Amino acid sequence: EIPKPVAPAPDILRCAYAELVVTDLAKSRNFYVDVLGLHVSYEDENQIYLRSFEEFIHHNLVLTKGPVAALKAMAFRVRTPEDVDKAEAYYQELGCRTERRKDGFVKGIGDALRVEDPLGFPYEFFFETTHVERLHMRYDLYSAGELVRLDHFNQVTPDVPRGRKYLEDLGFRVTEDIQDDEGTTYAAWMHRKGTVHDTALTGGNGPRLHHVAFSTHEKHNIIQICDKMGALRISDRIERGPGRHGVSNAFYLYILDPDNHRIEIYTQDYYTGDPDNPTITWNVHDNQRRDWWGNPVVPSWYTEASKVLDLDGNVQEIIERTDDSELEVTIGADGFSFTRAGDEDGSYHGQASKGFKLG
Amino acid sequence: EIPKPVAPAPDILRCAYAELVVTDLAKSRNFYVDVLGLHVSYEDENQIYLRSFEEFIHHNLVLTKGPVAALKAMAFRVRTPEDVDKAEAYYQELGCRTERRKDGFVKGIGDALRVEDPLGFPYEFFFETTHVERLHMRYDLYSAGELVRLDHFNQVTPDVPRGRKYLEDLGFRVTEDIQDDEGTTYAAWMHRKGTVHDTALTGGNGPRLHHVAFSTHEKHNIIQICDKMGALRISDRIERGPGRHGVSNAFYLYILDPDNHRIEIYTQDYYTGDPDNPTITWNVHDNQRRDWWGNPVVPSWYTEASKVLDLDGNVQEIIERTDDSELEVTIGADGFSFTRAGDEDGSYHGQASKGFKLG
Amino acid sequence: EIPKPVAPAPDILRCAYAELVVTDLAKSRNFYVDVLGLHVSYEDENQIYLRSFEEFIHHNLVLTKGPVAALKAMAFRVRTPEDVDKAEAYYQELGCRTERRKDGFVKGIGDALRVEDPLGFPYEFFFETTHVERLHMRYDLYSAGELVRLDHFNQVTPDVPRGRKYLEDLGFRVTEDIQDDEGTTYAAWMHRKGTVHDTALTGGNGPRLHHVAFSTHEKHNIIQICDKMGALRISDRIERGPGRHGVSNAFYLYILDPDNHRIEIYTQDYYTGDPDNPTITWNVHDNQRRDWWGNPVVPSWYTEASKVLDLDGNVQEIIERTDDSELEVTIGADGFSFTRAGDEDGSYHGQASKGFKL
Amino acid sequence: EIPKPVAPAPDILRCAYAELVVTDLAKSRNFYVDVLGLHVSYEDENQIYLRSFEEFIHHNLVLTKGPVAALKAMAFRVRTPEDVDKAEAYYQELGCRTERRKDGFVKGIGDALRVEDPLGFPYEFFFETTHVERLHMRYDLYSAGELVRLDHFNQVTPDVPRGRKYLEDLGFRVTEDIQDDEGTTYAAWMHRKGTVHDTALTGGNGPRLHHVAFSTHEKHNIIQICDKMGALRISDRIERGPGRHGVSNAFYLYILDPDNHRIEIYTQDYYTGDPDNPTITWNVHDNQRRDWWGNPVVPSWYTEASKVLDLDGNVQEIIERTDDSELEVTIGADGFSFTRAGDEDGSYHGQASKGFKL
Ligand SMILES: [Ca+2]
Ligand SMILES: [Cl-]
Ligand SMILES: [Cl-]
Ligand SMILES: [Cl-]
Ligand SMILES: [Cl-]
Ligand SMILES: [Fe+2]
Ligand SMILES: [Fe+2]
Ligand SMILES: [Fe+2]
Ligand SMILES: [Fe+2]
Repeated sequence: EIPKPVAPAPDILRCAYAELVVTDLAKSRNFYVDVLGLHVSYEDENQIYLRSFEEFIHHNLVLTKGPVAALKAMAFRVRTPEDVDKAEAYYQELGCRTERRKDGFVKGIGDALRVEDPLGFPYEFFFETTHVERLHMRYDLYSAGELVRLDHFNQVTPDVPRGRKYLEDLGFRVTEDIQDDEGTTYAAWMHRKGTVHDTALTGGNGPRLHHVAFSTHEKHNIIQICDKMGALRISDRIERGPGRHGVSNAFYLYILDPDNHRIEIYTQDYYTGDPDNPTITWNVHDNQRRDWWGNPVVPSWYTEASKVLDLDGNVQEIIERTDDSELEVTIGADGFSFTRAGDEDGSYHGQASKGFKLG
Repeated sequence: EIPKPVAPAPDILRCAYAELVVTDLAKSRNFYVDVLGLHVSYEDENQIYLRSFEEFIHHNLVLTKGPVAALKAMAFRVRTPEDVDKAEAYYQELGCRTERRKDGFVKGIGDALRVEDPLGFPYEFFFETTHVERLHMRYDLYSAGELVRLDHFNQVTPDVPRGRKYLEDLGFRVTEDIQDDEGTTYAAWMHRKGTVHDTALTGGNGPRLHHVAFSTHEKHNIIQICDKMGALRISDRIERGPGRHGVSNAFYLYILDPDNHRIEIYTQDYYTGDPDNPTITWNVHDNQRRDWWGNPVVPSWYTEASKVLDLDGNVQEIIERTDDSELEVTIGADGFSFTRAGDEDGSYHGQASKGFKLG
Repeated sequence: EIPKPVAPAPDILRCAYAELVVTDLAKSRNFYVDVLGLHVSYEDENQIYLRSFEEFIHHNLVLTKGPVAALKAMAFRVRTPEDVDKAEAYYQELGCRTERRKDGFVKGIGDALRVEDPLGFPYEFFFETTHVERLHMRYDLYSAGELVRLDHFNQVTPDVPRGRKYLEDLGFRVTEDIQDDEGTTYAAWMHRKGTVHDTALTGGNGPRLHHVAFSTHEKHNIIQICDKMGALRISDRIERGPGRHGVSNAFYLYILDPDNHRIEIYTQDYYTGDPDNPTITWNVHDNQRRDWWGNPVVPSWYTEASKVLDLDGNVQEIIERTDDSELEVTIGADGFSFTRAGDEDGSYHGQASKGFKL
Repeated sequence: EIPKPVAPAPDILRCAYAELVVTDLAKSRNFYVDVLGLHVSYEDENQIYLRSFEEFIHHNLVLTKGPVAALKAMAFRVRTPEDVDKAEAYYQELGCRTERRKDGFVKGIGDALRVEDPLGFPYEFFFETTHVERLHMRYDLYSAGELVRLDHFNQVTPDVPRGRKYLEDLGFRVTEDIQDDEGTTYAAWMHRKGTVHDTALTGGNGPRLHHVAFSTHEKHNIIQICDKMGALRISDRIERGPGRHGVSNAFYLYILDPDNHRIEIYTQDYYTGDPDNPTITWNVHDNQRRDWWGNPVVPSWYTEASKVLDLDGNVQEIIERTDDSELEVTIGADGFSFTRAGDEDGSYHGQASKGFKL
C-alpha cells in the first residue's frame, strides 16, 4: 500500500497541460492545428505549444519531437508558489524521485517540480506561467469544431484502489466508479476543480496514458469533428463514438493522432464542487454505463494506450493487471452485459451489443 | 422488364402516410405517443391515427390492430382528384390488382386507390383528405425530440434495376445509388418532392418494408431521442446510430417498435428539385457510404424487415435476392471495405470497421 | 390592373441568383467572403461570382462593379430550355421591354431573357447554367456560420394586390399575408419551390429591392454570424434580429453590406408544396406577426431598400405608396399594436414594443 | 466605509437558493412549473419548493405566499457546519442583525443564519440540507427549455465600490466590471465557484434585487423559452433578449414572472477558478458591453427591480444613487455610446442603438 505523508498536501487547482512526445512534428501539426484548430502560442523545429479557445495560461499541450512517442508529463497547476515547495517535500517523504527547475522544463512555465509518482507517472506541479491573449471572445477565429478547454487526463494502472487511495490523500475527490458485486474495482473518476474529473484511473496494464480530453461548447461541435474527418477521408482515425456517456453524462468522441495518442472530445458534465456531492457506482455488466445508448465499446479502447517516460527519458516498464479484465467480463467470450438488471431480453452473452463479436 | 404503359402517369406530390398492422395496441401507443411524442388525430380500440408537428392533412401514420405485424399500405398524395383516375387506368394497364373506394380505406382520406404493384407492395393513391389544425407554431407542445415531418419510405426488393425503371416511368427521379465495378446495383434513392427521396429500393429478399422515416428540425433533437431511450432503459431498441449518412448526407438514427417495425429519424439533406440534379453513384466497398464516419453497419439492418400484405390481407410471399448481397461483400468473411481508394491502411478484409466481426 | 396573357406561363423552378451592382469590389469581397464565408466560383477585377455550400449551379450571387449601388437583375431558373421562349412570349404580350442573349448576360449562364416587368423590376429567366463542384459534403470547408442555400427575394412595391395578382398568373402561390380590418394589404409571401417563398412583396415606395436571403442548417449558425460581427466591431451593421418570425415561422437575422444592400439569414420554415396548403392571414396590428417574441421592428427596416436598374443601366424612377404604411399604423405617433386581441395589457399606443419610441 | 473584521470569513461554496414572496401562489406555479418546467421538491397551500435538473440539494427556489412581492432571502452554501458559526461571529462583529435557527427557516434546510447585511440585503448561510433525487440523467423528464442549474443573483445598490470591498473581504473575487474614465464604477461581478459570478452589483437605487439566474445546456434551449412564451401569447413578459453579453460572454434572456420578479436564463460563460484570473474592465460608453451584438438595453432593465425584506418581514427603505446613472450617460438625452472607440460612424448621441429613443 501507499502511505499518507505527515507533510501537508499541495493545493491543486486543475489539470493544466500535457507534454506529448511525437515522432514527426509536421504530421502532428497538420492534425492538432489544421484538422482540430488549436491555437499556437509558440513553435520551432523541435516543439509546438498549443492552447484551447478560452485559456489564458501559456499552453494546454506541448508537442515535443523525439524518438519514441510517449507521455512526457501530466501537469497540474497549484494555488500559490508555496504549494510547489509542498509538492517537493510531500513526494520526498513518499520516497519518490523529484526534479526541480526554477526556470521550468518548457517555455512559458516558471518554478516547476516534476516527479516519478508511486504508480510511475510523470507528474508536474507549478504555479508560475506566462499569460497570453485570452481568445474567448475572438469569434473571428472560431471554428465549427472549436475546442474550448482542457478538461481532464485518464491514466491506465493495474490496481485501481491503490491509486484511488493515494489520490484521495492528495485531495482529489471520487465522483463515480465501476465495480462488481464481489468487490473488484474497474475504474474511478476523481476531481479537484468541480467538474466530474481532473484525472481518472482505468484498470489495465500500466503505467500508460489512456487519453487527454478537451471540451466543446455544444454537442454539434463534436459532430462537426467527425464530419470533417470524413471529408478529409481519415475516418479510420475515429476510434469510438460519438455518443453519450453513462459515467459522467457527457457527450463524447475518441480520436487518434498520427502516433496513436488518444484524444477525447467532451462536453456537458455536471457540478461536483460541494464536499458531499453524491458518488455514483455502476455495475460492470451494465451495458448503459460507458455508452448510455448501449453502443459497444471497441476492443482497442481497452487494450491500446500510450507509453510514459521516466525523468531520464526512458520508457516505464509495464506492470500487468491480475484482477479481472473489464473487456473480458463484458464483451469477451465468457463475458456478458445487460440493459435491464435481471432481464434476459436485451442481454448479451459472449459478444458485444447490437449483433457484433470481437474481431 | 416492366412495360411503360400508354396511359399517362399520375402526378405524385410526396409520401403522405403508412398503415402498419401491430399486434398489441396499447404497447404501440406507448412507443409512438409516450416515447416519440407524435400527435393523435383520432383513436379508438382498433386503430390510432398519428401526425407530426408540421402536418396539416389528417395523419402521417395509422396503426391498425391485427394478428400479424405487417405493412398494409404506403400512401402517396397526388396533385388533383383526377390523378386518382389516372393511377387506376395506369396500373390496370400493367395488369395489377386494384381497389377503388369513394369513401376511403381509413378515416380522414376520401376517394382512394389501393394496388398490388408489380413488385408486390400495397401502394395507395389519394387526393382528398380531412384538414386538421397545423401545429407548426405550437411551441407549448414542442418536445426535445419533436418529429416534424414524414420524409420517406424504404422498400426491400430483390432486383433493384427492374424496380427503379418502373419507378422512373412513374415520374420518380434517381438522386443517389450504390453499385460496384462488376455492374451489380445494391440500392437506389428517388424523389418527387425535392428532397433526396420519397421512397427507396434496398436490395434484399422482398417484398418487405425496410423502414419509415420522420424528420427533426436539428441534430440535437435526434440526440434527445437516444438519451430518452437510455433513461427509460430501452437502449436495446436503438438498432443503429446515431450518425451521418454518406448517401443523402442526412443525420440519422434507426429504432425498432414493439413489433420490430424500424423507424428512422432524419434531418438536413439537400435540395433535388432541379431536373438536371447531378446523380451520385457510390461504390459498395467504400466504408463511408452508409455511415460517413466509418462506423460499422449492424447485421440486422441488412437481414431484418417487415412483412407486407396483399389487398385481401394475406402476407406477400418472399422472393430471394440472387444478385450479390451487400452484407456479404462488405462485412462477411470474404467481404472488403476501404476508407481511401487504393490504400491498405484503413481497409478491412473479412470483417467490419473499428475492430468488430459478425455475431 | 395587370392583364393575364392568353399565352402560357413559364414553368419556374425557383429563385437562383441576384446580380447586385456594388461600388468598391475589394470592400464587398471582404464582406461576402471573409466575414460571411461564401465560395468563389470565379473572380476578376470587375466581378465576383459567389455560391452557397450546397449549390451546384454556377453562382447564387454576382457582385458587379458600377457607379451606383443597385439591383441589376433577379434571376429565376425555369424547368426546360423552351420555358425561356415561353417567358419571352408572355412578357411581349404584356408590352414589356425584353432582351434575349443566347450566351447569357453573365458567366456560367447560357440562353437567357431579361425583362422590365410590369412593376418595374429586372427579372431574368434561364435554363442553361455551368455545373460546378457541389460543396455539400465538404466539411473541411465548413464555417461555423455556413450559408447553405439561396432562399428568396423581397421586393418593395407600392400596390401589393396589383403585384400579387400578376405573380399568381405567373403561377406563384401565396402562403402568408398581412392585412387589416379596413381593407388594406400590407404584404404577401409567395412560392414555386415549396418553402414559404421564392419572392415576396412589401408595401412601400418602389420599385426597390428589400433584401436577398440565404439559408443556414441550424439556428446556432445564425448566432455565430452575430458573434463574429461583434468580434470585428461591426455590430452597427446588424440592422435587426436575431429572432423568430411570425410569418414563415423562421429564425432570422438582417445585416447590411458596405453599399447598404440588406441580406437576411433564414432557417427552418415549413413545406408548402401541396396545392391546398392553407393560407395564413395576419392582422397588421399583431405584435407577434414579424417577430414572434414581440421585439420591435427597427424603423430603417421599413424605410430603406435598394435602387433597381432598368435594362440600360439607369435607376428606376420611384413611385410613392398612397395606401397606409405599416410603420405609421404600428409604431408611429398614431399607431397601435397588441399582444393579445382585445386586451389593454401588453398593448402599445404611439410607440414600439419593450419601452421605445422612434 | 465597511471595516475588515478580525474574525475569519466563512468558506462560501456558491449561491444555493432564493426565497421569494409572491402574491398569487397558483399563477406563480403556472409560470415556474408549467411554463419554465422546474421540478417540485415539495408544495402545500403556502409554499412551493423548486429545483433544477442537475441539483441534489432540496431546492434552488422557494415561493412563499404573502401580502407584498419581495426577496425574503438569498442563500449561500458554506463548506462545513463550523462555517455557520464563523458567519455568525463575523457579522456580529460588523454590527449586523442576526438570527440563527438550528432547524432552519424553510423545509429541507437545517442549521441556518440569516442576516441583514451592511447593504440591506437578507443573506442566508447554511451547510445542512436534505438530499433529493438528482435528475441529471432523467431524460424522460427533460424539456426543450430545461433549466439545469441555478447560476447567480444580481443586486442593486447605490455605491458599488463600498459593496465590492465588503464582498472582497468575504472571499468573493472580482472578474469583470464597468467603469468610465471619470473614476465612476457602474457595476461589478464576483464569484466563489469559478464561473463569472455568484452575485453581482448593479449601480442604482436600493436595496433591491435585480434578478436570479438559471442555466441551460445549450443556446437552442433558451430560444425555446421565447418561442413557448410566444405560443402562449405572453411575449410581453419577455423583457430583454435573447442576446450575447459582452461582460461574461454568456448567451442570455430576461423574463418577468407574474409579480415582476426578473429571471435571467444563461449559458456558456468561462472558467475563473485560478486565483490570478485576468480581470476585465469595460468602458460604460462601449455599446457591445452588455449586448455584444449592439442591441439597445430596454429602460425597464435599468429602473425596475424587486423589493427586499428585513428579518421582521418588513420592506427596506430605499436609498438613492448620487453617482452618475448608467442609463443617463448611455441612452438618455445627454448620453452617448460607441461601436468603435474614437469613431463617429456607429456612434449614438442622445438615443439608443438601432434607431430608437425612450
Ligand atoms: Ca469488383
Ligand atoms: Cl467510457
Ligand atoms: Cl445507410
Ligand atoms: Cl418580418
Ligand atoms: Cl447586461
Ligand atoms: Fe475521459
Ligand atoms: Fe432512410
Ligand atoms: Fe425575408
Ligand atoms: Fe445576470
